[PDB]
Amino acid sequence: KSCCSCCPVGCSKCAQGCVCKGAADKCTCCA
Ligand SMILES: [Cd+2]
Ligand SMILES: [Cd+2]
Ligand SMILES: [Cd+2]
Ligand SMILES: [Cd+2]
Repeated sequence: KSCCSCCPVGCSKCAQGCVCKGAADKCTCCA
């Protein structure tokens, strides 16, 4: 496993440190 339930586990911005403020349903930062 990695950090979020909104992104697919293997992301390009969340790879070493998390950027998301909502965290467990939907985000406006990884589009
Ligand atoms: Cd996320
Ligand atoms: Cd992400
Ligand atoms: Cd994350
Ligand atoms: Cd995000």
